[PDB]
Amino acid sequence: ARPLSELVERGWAAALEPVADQVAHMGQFLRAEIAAGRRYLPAGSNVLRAFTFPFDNVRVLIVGQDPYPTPGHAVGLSFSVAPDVRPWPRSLANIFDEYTADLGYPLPSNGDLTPWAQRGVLLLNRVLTVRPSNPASHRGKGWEAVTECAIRALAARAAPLVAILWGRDASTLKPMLAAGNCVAIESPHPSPLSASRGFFGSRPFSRANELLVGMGAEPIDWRLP
Ligand SMILES: O=c1[nH]cc(F)c(=O)[nH]1
Ligand SMILES: [Cl-]
Repeated sequence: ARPLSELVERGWAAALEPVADQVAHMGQFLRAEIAAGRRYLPAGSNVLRAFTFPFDNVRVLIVGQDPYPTPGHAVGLSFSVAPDVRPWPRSLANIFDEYTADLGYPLPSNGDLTPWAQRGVLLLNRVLTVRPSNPASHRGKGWEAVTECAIRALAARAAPLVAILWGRDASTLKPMLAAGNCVAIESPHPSPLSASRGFFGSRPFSRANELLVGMGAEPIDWRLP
């Protein structure tokens, strides 16, 4: 029970100012969900976690759909799990197969993507909560304006940005991001169902670095332990 500035990093609090009202609304929605006896993921204190790393250092945004639907998996950073979670969700296993294929680094030891978030990657979902076992259950309930505002804010900075958009809902952001300082990469989602359609082979990590370097920005260090 805090205002924006307390929920997110200082730069993000400034960026998300237009949606402070909407964030408060979403808190009221989630309260109502609990009152009704429906659950949501991730934990309340993690819902805005992706915005707890500096808005200024963001260079890449990875965007997915909505949080993992299995309790114990979603932690407020898209695609990430806690470092003691295994087996990994299949989407993450597929992401890590593409990581090794693209970059040649060893398979990660765990599924925690916190290093990426600490290095300038925004790990966003288009929708920031979900009911358990019910993927896409909070689509259309008010998060989209919040995540739109985030993206537009990033795209408005006088800095290079690369977006990696995984799946259909993320793909909706592409036109928003398209001024000349912003470059979006789009592919099918890494989940098993969709990955065969073009996630594998997409080389998003090396491509995003080629793009950053070509715009004069530092590349991302993608290495995971
Ligand atoms: O954070 C997420 N986990 C799983 C997904 F499939 C997705 O889109 N985002
Ligand atoms: Cl529920």
